[PDB]
Amino acid sequence: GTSKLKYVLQDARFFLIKSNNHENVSLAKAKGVWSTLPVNEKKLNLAFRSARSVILIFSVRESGKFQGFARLSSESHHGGSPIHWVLPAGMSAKMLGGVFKIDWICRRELPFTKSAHLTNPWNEHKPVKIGRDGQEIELECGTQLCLLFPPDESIDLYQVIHKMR
Ligand SMILES: CNC(=O)c1n[nH]c2c1CCC2
Repeated sequence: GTSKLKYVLQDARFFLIKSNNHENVSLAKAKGVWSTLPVNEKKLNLAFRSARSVILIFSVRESGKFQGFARLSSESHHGGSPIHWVLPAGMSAKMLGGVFKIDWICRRELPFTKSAHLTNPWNEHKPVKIGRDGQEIELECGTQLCLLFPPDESIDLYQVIHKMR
């Protein structure tokens, strides 16, 4: 069904995450974590305090697809176990901010060809696939995008619902 999913997404905020590579999304899927540049870390922390759910929707650059979506379960925090992210030519690990804990809602991919009817008002009504890392996606667009993903029957949203407060 889709009823618990719709409940989790009700009044949520949504952010597009553009990963440079598949490895970092693989790490995020395995460890339930994400880290971003301080400019986006501050925005995500503000949103986490401000909304019942904050959803990250992931896309690996040049893949032509989204790789899934997840809900923040914490603000960013430092001092945890290190994560060996793959970072660009000349960027150090301390350039990233703290670590956000995330609960995956869907680990399956969605090709951009299937979201071509969805535009994001907060990015000039461009197709939702278009945007910089951290671009916020307006509520209706983000909800419809998340509902397009194939169902992930490995997921149980019961425990996610209990975290909402
Ligand atoms: C896991 N997080 C990342 O891979 C990331 N987030 N922001 C930026 C990067 C690399 C380049 C800038």
